[PDB]
Amino acid sequence: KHKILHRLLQDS
Amino acid sequence: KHKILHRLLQDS
Amino acid sequence: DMPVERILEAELAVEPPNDPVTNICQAADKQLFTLVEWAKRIPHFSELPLDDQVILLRAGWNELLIASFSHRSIAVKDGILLATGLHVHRNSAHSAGVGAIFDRVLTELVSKMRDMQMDKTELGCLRAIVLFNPDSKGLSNPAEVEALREKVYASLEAYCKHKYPEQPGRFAKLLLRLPALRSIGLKCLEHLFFFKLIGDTPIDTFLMEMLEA
Amino acid sequence: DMPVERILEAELAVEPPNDPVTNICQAADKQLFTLVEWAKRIPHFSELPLDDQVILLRAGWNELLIASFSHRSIAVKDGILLATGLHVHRNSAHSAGVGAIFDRVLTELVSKMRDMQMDKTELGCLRAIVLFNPDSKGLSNPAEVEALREKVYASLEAYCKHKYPEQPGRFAKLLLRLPALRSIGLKCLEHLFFFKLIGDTPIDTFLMEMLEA
Ligand SMILES: O=C(O)/C=C/c1ccc(O)c(-c2cccc(Cc3ccccc3)c2)c1
Ligand SMILES: O=C(O)/C=C/c1ccc(O)c(-c2cccc(Cc3ccccc3)c2)c1
Repeated sequence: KHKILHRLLQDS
Repeated sequence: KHKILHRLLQDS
Repeated sequence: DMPVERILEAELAVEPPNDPVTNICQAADKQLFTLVEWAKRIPHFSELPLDDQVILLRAGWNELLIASFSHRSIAVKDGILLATGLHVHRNSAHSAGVGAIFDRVLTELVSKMRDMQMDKTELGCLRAIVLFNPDSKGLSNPAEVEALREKVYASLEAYCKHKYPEQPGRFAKLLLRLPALRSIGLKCLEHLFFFKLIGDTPIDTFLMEMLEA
Repeated sequence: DMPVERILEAELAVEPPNDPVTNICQAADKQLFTLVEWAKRIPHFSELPLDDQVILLRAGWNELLIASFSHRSIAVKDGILLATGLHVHRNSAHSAGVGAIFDRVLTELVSKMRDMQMDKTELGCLRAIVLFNPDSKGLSNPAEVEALREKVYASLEAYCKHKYPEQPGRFAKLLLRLPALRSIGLKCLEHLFFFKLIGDTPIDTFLMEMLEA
């Protein structure tokens, strides 16, 4: 949800 | 039909 | 020993209304007969037990034919040349309901073959690797088939290094098209069952035998 | 440059009721989070555009996870070790309705990995090759992804020749497991949709996101 893949790749 | 593959491999 | 000269000879030895679906089924059946003559010319294949030859051809005929018409279409401009002589272009393929799989074939196989200038020796070796599939179920001796495959890509690597010494990754690049051929073959087989199941498209004897257990 | 040392570090960095179906879905979702941490550790992946990273992970996550649990199960006796810690053996898998795909995984992947003693460096390089899939649709620059793949199997071949100098065909043998991984991944994905479609098996967020467009 909410582009969990996108947000996991962004966060360091 | 009649194992056309079999018969094609047998015949030379 | 697995000489590339004989594998090329095998490829060279099998070299010869406008509805794409009907032509696809006609071409597949037509080339199944040619596929048997090709396999017999691959070194050591005819030496395998007869039941294993059947297993290998029943397991790889689809990919083997797909590799053939893909390489055959490298000269066609955004199109596929079927064994019946019909050139199917993007507009015709899309209008026949097979636009998606058509696009995959061109982008993942035909164009890739053309860009790297895959020659008939490399094509024959790839098809021989597919033919000698040790994963085929029922093989009386899968290790024997694996040994033949190993000899094939051993001779292929030597060929690439001698013919293309400045392309160190060419051998791996050739092998890395087999995954695409595998998934494309599975999707093509689905369409063949679409054509058969609907009963609207004629299915000839040899192709009918391959599509049935 | 693509050092195998970092790829191994990536593999090492992501190293940690009894119903097989529910565990499969739980394991897949659990390892999707770990897969992101793994990909970030593969050299140059994070340098790709964010949208391309998504494309590559959405296109290869299934095969990437399958390769992982297959290699993880080389020590298991005729069984698969899922990320949830559950060991699924042949009897349990067959009784869960997934006997066929279970058999393929063991014969075409696990057993093959064990017989050749595929190490974690070779596994990480194969998964990196899968990750850098130039056939993925939508890539803003497929050539760039292809260059990274080429660097991966360039470093892998050098590793195999240094580590296993007497196994000349080892490099090709590794690549020739990717076709099986491709077809196995497609069948596994079908079962995941069987589980989801029936609505009987719980599907968590991350896995749910991957299974939807
Ligand atoms: O010509 C030959 O020698 C052999 C041909 C052949 C063999 C096997 C096949 O599965 C198929 C096959 C089936 C389904 C879909 C496709 C794609 C397509 C091809 C052409 C136009 C549009 C789409 C190919 C074709
Ligand atoms: O454990 C992990 O880390 C990941 C696991 C995982 C990931 C993706 C998958 O598609 C699947 C997946 C699905 C359908 C069928 C199978 C075969 C099977 C596996 C076990 C027992 C019986 C059959 C695997 C599993």
